[PDB]
Amino acid sequence: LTPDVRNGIDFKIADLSLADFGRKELRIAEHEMPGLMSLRREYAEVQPLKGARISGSLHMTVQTAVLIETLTALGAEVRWASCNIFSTQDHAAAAVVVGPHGTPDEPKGVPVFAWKGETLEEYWWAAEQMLTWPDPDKPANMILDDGGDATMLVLRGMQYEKAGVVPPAEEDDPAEWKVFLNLLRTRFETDKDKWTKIAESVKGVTEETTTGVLRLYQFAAAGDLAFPAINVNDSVTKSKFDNKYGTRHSLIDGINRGTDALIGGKKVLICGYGDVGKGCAEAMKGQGARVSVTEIDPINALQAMMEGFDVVTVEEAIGDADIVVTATGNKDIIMLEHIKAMKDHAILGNIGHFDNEIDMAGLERSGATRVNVKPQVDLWTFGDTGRSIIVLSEGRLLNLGNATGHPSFVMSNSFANQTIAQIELWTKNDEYDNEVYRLPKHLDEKVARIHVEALGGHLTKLTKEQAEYLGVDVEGPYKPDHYRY
Amino acid sequence: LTPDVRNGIDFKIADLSLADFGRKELRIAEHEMPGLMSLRREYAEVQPLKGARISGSLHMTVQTAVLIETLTALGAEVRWASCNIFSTQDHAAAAVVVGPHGTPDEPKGVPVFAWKGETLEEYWWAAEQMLTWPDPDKPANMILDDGGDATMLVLRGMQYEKAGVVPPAEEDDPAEWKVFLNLLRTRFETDKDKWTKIAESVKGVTEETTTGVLRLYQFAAAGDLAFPAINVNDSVTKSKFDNKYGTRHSLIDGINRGTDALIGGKKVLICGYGDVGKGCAEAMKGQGARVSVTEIDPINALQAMMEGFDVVTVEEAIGDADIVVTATGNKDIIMLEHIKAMKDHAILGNIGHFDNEIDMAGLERSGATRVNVKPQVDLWTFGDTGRSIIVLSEGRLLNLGNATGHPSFVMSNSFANQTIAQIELWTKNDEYDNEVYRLPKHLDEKVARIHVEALGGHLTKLTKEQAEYLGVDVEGPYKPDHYRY
Amino acid sequence: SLTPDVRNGIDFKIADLSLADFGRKELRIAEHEMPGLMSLRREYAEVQPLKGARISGSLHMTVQTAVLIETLTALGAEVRWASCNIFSTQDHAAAAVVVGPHGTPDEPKGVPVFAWKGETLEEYWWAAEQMLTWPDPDKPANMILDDGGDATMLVLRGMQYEKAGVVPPAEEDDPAEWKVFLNLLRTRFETDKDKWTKIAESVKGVTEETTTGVLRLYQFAAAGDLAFPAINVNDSVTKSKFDNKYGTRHSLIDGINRGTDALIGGKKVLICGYGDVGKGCAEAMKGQGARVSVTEIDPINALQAMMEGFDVVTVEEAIGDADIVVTATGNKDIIMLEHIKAMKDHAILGNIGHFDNEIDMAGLERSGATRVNVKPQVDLWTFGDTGRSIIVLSEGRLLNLGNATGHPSFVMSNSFANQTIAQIELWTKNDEYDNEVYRLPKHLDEKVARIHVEALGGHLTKLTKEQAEYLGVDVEGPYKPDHYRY
Amino acid sequence: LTPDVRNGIDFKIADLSLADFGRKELRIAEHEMPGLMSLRREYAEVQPLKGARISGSLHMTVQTAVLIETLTALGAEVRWASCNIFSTQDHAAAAVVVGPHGTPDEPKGVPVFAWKGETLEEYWWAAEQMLTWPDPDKPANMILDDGGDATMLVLRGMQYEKAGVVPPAEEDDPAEWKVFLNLLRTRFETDKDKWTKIAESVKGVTEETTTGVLRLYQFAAAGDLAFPAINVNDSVTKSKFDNKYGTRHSLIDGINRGTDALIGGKKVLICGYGDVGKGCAEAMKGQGARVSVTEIDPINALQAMMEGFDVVTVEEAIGDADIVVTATGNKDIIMLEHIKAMKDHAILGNIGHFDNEIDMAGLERSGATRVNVKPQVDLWTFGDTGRSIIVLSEGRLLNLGNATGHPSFVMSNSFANQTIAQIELWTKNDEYDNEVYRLPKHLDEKVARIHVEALGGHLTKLTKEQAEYLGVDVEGPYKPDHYRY
Ligand SMILES: NC(=O)c1ccc[n+]([C@@H]2O[C@H](COP(=O)([O-])OP(=O)(O)OC[C@H]3O[C@@H](n4cnc5c(N)ncnc54)[C@H](O)[C@@H]3O)[C@@H](O)[C@H]2O)c1
Ligand SMILES: NC(=O)c1ccc[n+]([C@@H]2O[C@H](COP(=O)([O-])OP(=O)(O)OC[C@H]3O[C@@H](n4cnc5c(N)ncnc54)[C@H](O)[C@@H]3O)[C@@H](O)[C@H]2O)c1
Repeated sequence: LTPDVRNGIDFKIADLSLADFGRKELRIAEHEMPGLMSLRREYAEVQPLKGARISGSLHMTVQTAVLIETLTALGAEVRWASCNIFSTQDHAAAAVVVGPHGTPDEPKGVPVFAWKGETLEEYWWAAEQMLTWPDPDKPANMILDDGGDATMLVLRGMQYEKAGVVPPAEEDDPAEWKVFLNLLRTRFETDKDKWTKIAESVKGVTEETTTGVLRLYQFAAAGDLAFPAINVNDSVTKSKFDNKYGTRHSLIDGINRGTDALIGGKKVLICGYGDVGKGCAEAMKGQGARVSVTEIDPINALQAMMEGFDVVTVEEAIGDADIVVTATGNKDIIMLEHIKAMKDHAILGNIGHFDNEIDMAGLERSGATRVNVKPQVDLWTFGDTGRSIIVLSEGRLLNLGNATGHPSFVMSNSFANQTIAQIELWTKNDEYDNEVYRLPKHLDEKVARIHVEALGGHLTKLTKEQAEYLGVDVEGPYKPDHYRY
Repeated sequence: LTPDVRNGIDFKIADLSLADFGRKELRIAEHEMPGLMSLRREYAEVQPLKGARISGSLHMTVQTAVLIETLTALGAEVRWASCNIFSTQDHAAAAVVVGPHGTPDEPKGVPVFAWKGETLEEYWWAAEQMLTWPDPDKPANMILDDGGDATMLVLRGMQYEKAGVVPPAEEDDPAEWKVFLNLLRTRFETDKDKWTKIAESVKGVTEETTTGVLRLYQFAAAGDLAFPAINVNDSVTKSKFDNKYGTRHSLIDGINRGTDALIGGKKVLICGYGDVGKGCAEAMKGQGARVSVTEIDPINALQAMMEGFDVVTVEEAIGDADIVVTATGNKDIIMLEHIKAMKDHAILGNIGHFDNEIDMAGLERSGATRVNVKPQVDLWTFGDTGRSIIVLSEGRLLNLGNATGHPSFVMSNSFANQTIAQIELWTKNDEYDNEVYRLPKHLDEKVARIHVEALGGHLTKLTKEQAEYLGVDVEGPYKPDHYRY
Repeated sequence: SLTPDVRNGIDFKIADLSLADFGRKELRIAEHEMPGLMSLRREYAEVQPLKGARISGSLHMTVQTAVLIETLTALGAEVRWASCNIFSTQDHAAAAVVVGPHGTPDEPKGVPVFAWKGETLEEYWWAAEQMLTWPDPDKPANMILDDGGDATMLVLRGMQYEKAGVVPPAEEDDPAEWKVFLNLLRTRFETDKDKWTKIAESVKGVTEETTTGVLRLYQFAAAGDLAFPAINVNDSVTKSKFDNKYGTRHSLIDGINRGTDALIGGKKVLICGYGDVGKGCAEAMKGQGARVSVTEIDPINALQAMMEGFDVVTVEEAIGDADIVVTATGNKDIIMLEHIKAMKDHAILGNIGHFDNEIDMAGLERSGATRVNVKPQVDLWTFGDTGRSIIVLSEGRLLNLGNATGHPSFVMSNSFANQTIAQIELWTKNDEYDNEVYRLPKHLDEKVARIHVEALGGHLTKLTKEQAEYLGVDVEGPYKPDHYRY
Repeated sequence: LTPDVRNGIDFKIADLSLADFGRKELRIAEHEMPGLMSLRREYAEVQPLKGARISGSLHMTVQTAVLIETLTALGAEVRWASCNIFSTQDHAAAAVVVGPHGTPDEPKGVPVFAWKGETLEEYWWAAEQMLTWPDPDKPANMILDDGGDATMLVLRGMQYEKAGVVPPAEEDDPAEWKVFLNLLRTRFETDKDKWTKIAESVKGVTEETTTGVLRLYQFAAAGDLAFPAINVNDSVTKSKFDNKYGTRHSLIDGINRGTDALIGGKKVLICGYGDVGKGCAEAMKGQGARVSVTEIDPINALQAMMEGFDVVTVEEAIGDADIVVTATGNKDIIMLEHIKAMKDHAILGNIGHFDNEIDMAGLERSGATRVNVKPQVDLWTFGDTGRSIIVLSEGRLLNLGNATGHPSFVMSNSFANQTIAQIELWTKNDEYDNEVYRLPKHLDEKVARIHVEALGGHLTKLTKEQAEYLGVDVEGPYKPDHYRY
């Protein structure tokens, strides 16, 4: 694996001739992304990001394209990789590399290292390409991360440099841990302070997802978070909309492309009843399913029951579930003993961030046979029972891998939050300690207001007398810091 | 255009080498179509359809492939074509020509003339193939229709022969009407009684949708119904299930693939509140759209309202609609006036059985400029306003054009009913006069019973005093003839 | 001895006539919510289509019924009225009907009414005979307006025993209402001999409002026993697809909220039956956050319950887990004593069918379980052997009208428009009807539906000349074939 | 007005003979209130509240009665008054004064000063009764508040005492403001530090509603909150269940009792989209209504739109609404002006905490005539238009004025949180300063867990390795502090 170069842009993607079809959907997506457009207009002259060099780990989709060309429209230089092996949309990747005014032959866009259907080896390769800038004296000075793989690579790789050695891996280290480490080990043979120099260059990380943000909270508590981080996941306009309303749209997209299995009349098991779970269950309900949920949190559980859902354990429900979805951000939800209890031709998929919510490592060692139906749809048969399980996306996130992820309108919230967070960490950089921060409420409202307008919502303006009575400014913020919406 | 023959089988399709992919999904499909699988088992011995030569005009999909292969398992010969130029699933076309035990080099299935993306001319050519059996002495003897296109062809065809002329088409007749006429006319040159003979030979037609059944009721009212017809659309297990629940599923699949636009938050306009309209609104609603309905029938109108929908006219509503779907079975729902009024990048599609629900002819002659984004998605632009519209499937049923149609489990009801009507008309032709029939309630109940059973429902059994209180047999039909479900 | 009251020439038996002014206020509000009936008063005001009609009505004595009663009188008809349930009467509504739009309690101008909330079985049948029995033996009732067939049954059985020349004895183990019904007939026979025979001869037609009563008319007609014409009012599309469904969706949870104040959200709800009423039931409970399961004997209804997100289960497997149990079948013997004894502590048990035989009320009353009345129509039963108590609504009689008010005015507007349309048809075109069971014609259902679309603010599209041609329909309707199921 | 006494207990209630009906519904409520019931068992022997003298201002309902008897079962002494003029359940007041073991003759319960249909004069007299403990050396040491009127009475009272003047009222002050001061000024003529000594005696207040809480925030802000407060409202188990799921149940109850107008098919207008408004909107949706929402907060607005609801202004939507419901906790939502614009027989009510969301004061001055239909249902007519409006509960909260408020199972959450806040503020009292606190997550989850098992919900237990993965204890808390559920 070696990068390609064309008119001064280095990259690796499926197919550069997909740019026209890429660019077509870019423009449509832009009508569906008023958050990002409004920010381009608000920030064109200002150039808030001049001097920013952004390293991005984020699903290389159409919506991430519009995100990228917003970031560059505010002065940033970017380099990009997907944060999932299947989530790349090749046509969006190509329009990124070509740019709005370039061609396949003479691309005038940004470096992108991503294509749909990476191996774990090429993924980690593309991840290192995105963090590695041409001139050794101006490395990445900023990170846009989703999952924390960009962040994790930087900080473990500094830890290994500062310790002196990149460690061995045993056996029951995941196949990815090997690959991950393999990358850093070889890197060390030739380069003794690569990551350390990146880590002091980087002003901040902004992190998109619940999981990445969890990893962030564990670096801060170790003492190992080297630069500030905005938790973008926990914008109100991120979680309460993307995680939930995004998934309500995209779960069922993922399952329809995978399987064309009817949803109505079916027993559907959702594991997890957070924002993602709530989105899944709502979607399944709307479609006529008989939805049951799992949960470890008594509160989240009380909500599911108040929404008409049984609250049940995997063990109790698994043998009779027609569709099983894991949505927990946790590992070990569907183990092999579960998969063997499942019914013939039941569907099994994961919509959390990682491929370990489902025992894929166990299923591959089990003596089941895999028959590939088509991209990202696999049919697994146990010979002892005769029963087959349809597995979506090798247990990686079915929505981004079997479909196209959330809709443009949803990501317009998420990526508008992401843009803002980068501006703030870049322009107001000494205003931050080495901690996880969340955006101010005024800015959450800013973003919400763009989409209410875009949708045709008519807001009531508080009178002077009304805002004295509520103790708030007419123009926001409207709620206490602990308001949960 | 001429047939391909390979191993004694004529056919014309996209690509024969897709038979294994088709086969895999067909086999998956059999696990989701207990209705068809169960009639295969019941009637394997009997071979109820021996001597049948069935010409089938029905969307060449995986679910049809399973119907087709149900009929051949019961001893019928078939010749097949799609009832729509975009509806064919080519991997399934391949699967049926190859057969369950053939390969592409040695195919062992049946004649299929169908591919996704036919032209009108090719559509009519394909259809003639399907109705024209190899042996002049052994013409088609059954028609299995969906939309009445095969029925119309035999009957206008015969009509023109008894007339000794095929009418010249008027200079402003629709493109398809000219094609249709030109096909018949070209044939009257070399074969003067082809269609009359076929019509003498055909013992029955089974009709699967509302539009087509209308046309039967029109041939009958004219005295021009030359054979018995079973109205399969209006089996309870068909209309109340396929038309409603099918659409609830396949509509948003159609939209997610064609456009990937967020439904939640959007103003959705659904023209028509028949079963298909009911299904669309249910679908949109569950997904968070703000749904308004149009209707001409105050009964269906009041139902919408009672379901939480504004009942509005296209004129008052079109300006505001983010997504516009026609679901009427009628022509001229959305004229060029209406399209020129839609907001920028609004979406327009038709899920009714033909493409005159939208004014595609007016849109094609308008002067607007077309840009194909990808198959079955076109962005139309008007110079005088600068507004562009996303048109799905060129006004053709969008669930099948832009997606896969209804799921297997749904189609199992419809096709079990079609299978049953085929058997009835074939084995008992004498019991039927030249009229349009519906199947007895007890058969509808049979099909229902199989699917409840498949999903895990537990039916209650009437005691003897109960059954006598209700005036019904414990097993027997359970509801009066006028019962509306 | 129960005897009627007479004030100002108007005989009646009701709770309290001082309730008229209240009743009247609510009736007036109710007219705003019943455009169906209101438009019918307007359209038929000078044609007086019901002059000479003497209508005996057996239908819940509610605010909505009162508006129907006065629609019929606005149109020339005379009436005598009883409720078709011992708990369904709204006493202030009863009051206002006897008083009239312009009467007072001391100077009543209304019509005869025999109904109060909390009747006994014997009072119910007495009230029923009072309603059926017009003042002049030479001017008997000539029309029946029925809900559940009790009037029609009283007459048709009443005549069939006369002829038989005697009224049977009842068995040790006959239902208590049967012994009562029989004792009424047998007692009148000792004095009168052709009372019901002459009445059944006088009646020009019956209009039946509900599913249960229509089964009974099908069962009279099949036996050669239907002796005047019938219109099945239930199977108007505007009736069944609207009242039975959307109506029950309103009034089911009303009944439960009044009866119990139990949170519906998070609870397991067993709905027996998935006809239009079961569908209304499950809809209503689903939207309140309930965990809904359904029982059914019919695979079509059952396949719909499943496609709507509901398990289809037997009472046997379901009963131990359900927090609220609602019967909605039209059938007998749905929740037996073994079933009730299996219910969890303080689960709620309700019937929303037309008769109380859906729940084993006789069985439970002879079980040995102790009864404590909580309040009007909420009773708490205790089994000594398990220590479990169950909350029984309306002593097993329809719970929406027993524990609440029934369906809203807007919903009844549709049903009552249809019945009013039927009465007029059967009265003025009596000639063309045979002694069969009839349904209204589509254009009339459409008429009803249109008033209500109009009232609600909805805009109907009008077919062009080409669309109507293309569909083979007149522009002005009817819009659908005869078998169309909506 | 002077209180009654009987067997040592002073009270002013409607009718003591209602105690039997009172007590039967109490025992049924207890089966619907596992939170309260688990706290009676947990804390029976520990007697945590001994020495607590709790002044209760909260809706005198069946549910509040099971709360009270939990408090007394835990050692507290209490005096009670309702916090709304119509919300008292006369028979719950009775069973409370009688106790489980007394008779109407010899009551063995607690002091209550509450009945349905108090005048403003009577409401305030009763609040003072409730706060004025019989021994001067043992005044109130605890307040349990809903709406902040008890808190207001105590801290304004004291403030006027420290200033030597209860300030003369202005000729057209809100009628309620005049009654407030008349009560103070009159006590002040004879008692110059009644409230000062009461404020110095109260160790803390536990506040139950969003609106009470607001006021608490405006005491702290001014430096005037002279004891610790607990925000009970903002336990997850309170706001996300009571405000939301409570209202979903009770809104429609109050409407059905008051009016028995069909909800399906009607245009409903919900002002405000917080927890209450989401509750209302949810409820009206399920019943079939064509619901529109008003809002000032774009985040809340974007939720309503994602949820199938137009966001609109009163002005735009008022002439067309069938049912208008304000859920804002703000003032001046519906003015006389909007009221005059309402359609004939439109229904109008308020479900926020005070009456002034609707311009009641201006309605009464308008020249509209009031006809009382029955308790809490009034018909108002404008002679100049001839149109009438049904106003519910004189614009006081309609669920508790026209019905019975939230059901037992919902209030089991609120009142378990309340009982816990009372234990904590009382037993661990020194650990608290004169600020507004919120209970710790682990306590919320504790309350949630009781109700989930009561409902038959089966929680999943995290493995050691699962807990370690998430960095949480197997027994919780499971979420960070900013988690919004
Ligand atoms: N695409 C699919 O997967 C699928 C499935 C089933 C049926 N269909 C096709 O769907 C169409 C509708 O079928 P259906 O079973 O719902 O029919 P339907 O007869 O049940 O309802 C169509 C409704 O549209 C209303 N309508 C007619 N003209 C109108 C106008 N100008 N404006 C607004 N409303 C109008 C009618 O009153 C009618 O109720 C038919 O062509 C049918 O063949 C498609
Ligand atoms: N309370 C009301 O306001 C109200 C309103 C309308 C009708 N009703 C009454 O409700 C009843 C139902 O009316 P409907 O129109 O829904 O009837 P329906 O005939 O449309 O449905 C009743 C259902 O009960 C099912 N059933 C029969 N026996 C069964 C059993 N043992 N277990 C489970 N299901 C069984 C049948 O399959 C049927 O579909 C009738 O008695 C009618 O008079 C009451």
